[PDB]
Amino acid sequence: FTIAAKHAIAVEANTGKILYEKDATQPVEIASITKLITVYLVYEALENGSITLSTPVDISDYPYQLTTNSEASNIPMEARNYTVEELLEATLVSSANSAAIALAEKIAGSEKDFVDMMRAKLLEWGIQDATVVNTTGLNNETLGDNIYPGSKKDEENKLSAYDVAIVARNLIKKYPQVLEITKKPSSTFAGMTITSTNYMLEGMPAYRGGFDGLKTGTTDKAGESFVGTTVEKGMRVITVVLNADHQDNNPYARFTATSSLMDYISSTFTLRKIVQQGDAYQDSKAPVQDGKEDTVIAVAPEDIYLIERVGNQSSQSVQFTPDSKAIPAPLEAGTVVGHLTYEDKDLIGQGYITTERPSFEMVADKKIE
Repeated sequence: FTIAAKHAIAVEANTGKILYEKDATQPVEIASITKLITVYLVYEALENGSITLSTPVDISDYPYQLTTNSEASNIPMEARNYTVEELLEATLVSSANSAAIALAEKIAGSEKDFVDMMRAKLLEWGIQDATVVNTTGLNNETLGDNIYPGSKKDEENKLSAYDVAIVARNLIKKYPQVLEITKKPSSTFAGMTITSTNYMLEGMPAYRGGFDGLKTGTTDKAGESFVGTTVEKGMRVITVVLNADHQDNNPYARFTATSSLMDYISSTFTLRKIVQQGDAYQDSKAPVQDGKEDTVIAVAPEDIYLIERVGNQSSQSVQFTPDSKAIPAPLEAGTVVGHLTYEDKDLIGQGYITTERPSFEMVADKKIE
């Protein structure tokens, strides 16, 4: 299998395990996919409390004018003051650039400061090959004089599909709420109706059962790009397709390509349940040094699944409970007492988009002393 896109990568959301890749490390233009990094700082400000969903946000000259004549996906904002939630919805659903900019100025005072924030955030995540000059994903030539100091006039943000995967993963894992927005095939923006650019959602042309994200992006340099997330066959997959080959008879090539990528993933990988909730994966105990002494049976207290290729000579060694060494009492039933780690030997690409390999907590199913 090969994808009809210049660059792409697919990962299982939870573990960040790589399922498919094609030139996933070369930084390239990502257009509006940029708004994901943007939206992460917004939720982080909502969480910190500095802003709230109903907080009124002014819309300055720069973002406001950008909407009267800038063939930049936007929506009327003649009231120049909208809710954080309203802009958030406008940003993720319609890719409105003035929505993005507005939120940025609200959070950092200026798009520039906001960019420094997104540059810092990326470095936190271990992404050190990114190029961020704006919060929208547009090309600077579209921003005239409102470009980052030092940036070139035709510069564009750049991230690798690998990098994007990380971003998408961190966002979904830390702020699952975002899905309640990207999910909507249409919403309301202070009265008028906005339409999603994601055509794989409910009631849309390129619908594919399970989808509910994440962000499209199109630019001459970025091509037809789309970050999509979905739950297929019980597994959450994050998809990044960024530069779908342009097909003349299919405006939805980026989604077709994504749908194509998922047919591969679902027929190639599956989630085999290894441990049942309440049970123990190898009469598996963890030390306590005060009461009973021998055992706590450390047990799964949710069902544990692992990604597995289908067909593979005998299978995986996720045998492994370590404890965390022999601990004091009393030990309450339910407390974490060890971890089951999957020693994955079927690494695709760099294997994982995280330096951590999957480990699931094993709980104590009895009290001691």
